[PDB]
Amino acid sequence: ITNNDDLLIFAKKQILDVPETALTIAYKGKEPVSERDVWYFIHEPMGFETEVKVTKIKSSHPWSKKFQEIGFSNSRRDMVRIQTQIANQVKKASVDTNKINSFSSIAMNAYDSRILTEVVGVVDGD
Amino acid sequence: MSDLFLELNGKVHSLSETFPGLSVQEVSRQSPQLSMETAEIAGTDGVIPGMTQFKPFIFSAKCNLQALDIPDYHLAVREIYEFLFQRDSYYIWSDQMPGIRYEVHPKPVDFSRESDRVGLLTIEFDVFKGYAESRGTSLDPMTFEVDLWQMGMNLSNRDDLFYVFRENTFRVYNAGSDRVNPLMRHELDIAMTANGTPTIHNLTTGESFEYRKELQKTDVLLLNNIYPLVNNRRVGKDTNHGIITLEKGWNDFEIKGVTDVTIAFNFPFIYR
Repeated sequence: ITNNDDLLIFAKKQILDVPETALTIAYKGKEPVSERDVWYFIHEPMGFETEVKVTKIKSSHPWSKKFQEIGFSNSRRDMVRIQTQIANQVKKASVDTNKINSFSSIAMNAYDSRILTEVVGVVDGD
Repeated sequence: MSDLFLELNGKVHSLSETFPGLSVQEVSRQSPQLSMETAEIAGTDGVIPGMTQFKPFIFSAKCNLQALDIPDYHLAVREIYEFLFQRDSYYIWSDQMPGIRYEVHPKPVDFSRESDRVGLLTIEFDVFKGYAESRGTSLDPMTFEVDLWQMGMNLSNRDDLFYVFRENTFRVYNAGSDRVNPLMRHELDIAMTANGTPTIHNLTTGESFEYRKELQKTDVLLLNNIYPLVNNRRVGKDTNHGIITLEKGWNDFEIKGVTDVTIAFNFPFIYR
């Protein structure tokens, strides 16, 4: 990009100016929870009275008697996520260097044609 | 007089008859082991019950062995141990209630040698299904000569009970203490022959089994547990995969899409 407004919006997109929070709730009610519904969260001791949008569900079978785990505002850190990020960055770097090897070879290849042009012009000038 | 009957390899053996020196003194049955799947929320009172279940229980029989002499005593003990302990589970019932049988596995029980020729024993059979079932299925007629039915089996003394029907709407009486559900490893068979595309509806339960192909009178549709077949061929792909269940007491059944229906139910009663 060349203008300043696009750079400004890009820079605004490039940083996070709020604490990164992730909420997890153990729910044991009768009403089922879907992947789209937005609930109302009220929890006085933790100072919560808001609307929460579901982003992660770990449900059990209806006959399993177990609780449900529901997430909001992205997920906890975890290591396997970090390893996946590192692996995909490694793959991107590998494809980048594979492409740039061919690009450098072409730069060498593109040199010989211009060398020939210089030689032909030198002969013509003589 | 008390006695214990064991069904093993398709043969019924009386414990007293098999071993003349062994006589059953008394029988007893542990109460059903009810267990509610409790869920606790910290800060609140009590628990939130889930679905009530029944754990396996114990059927006990106090008996004694009276032998002629010491070698006879040892031989009888060894033979009793050989007879009682088998590789797989078998069936047992008692003279006191000869209409109800239990599928059981034996438990380790040691002879208590009181004298040189007499030994007390208290055999314990673990019943793992958590329930007792009738000796005969629903297909067996409710007649005196069948010698299968007894009092206390929840048989309705107000109307006839038959399990073969010729019409498209009827009632079927499940006399057991549990809702018959093949998903709970219950035994339940339906054999229906008719003409057309069938659809069975259990109105009281609200269930419906649907078959999406034409049927002729010569072809029998057999639903055993959770397998529907025609002429012993799996056709689960051509159904709605629904399964019917029998609630306690009367169930109203309606059959749609076929004529000259002949439907028979074959299931045992679940007691506790």
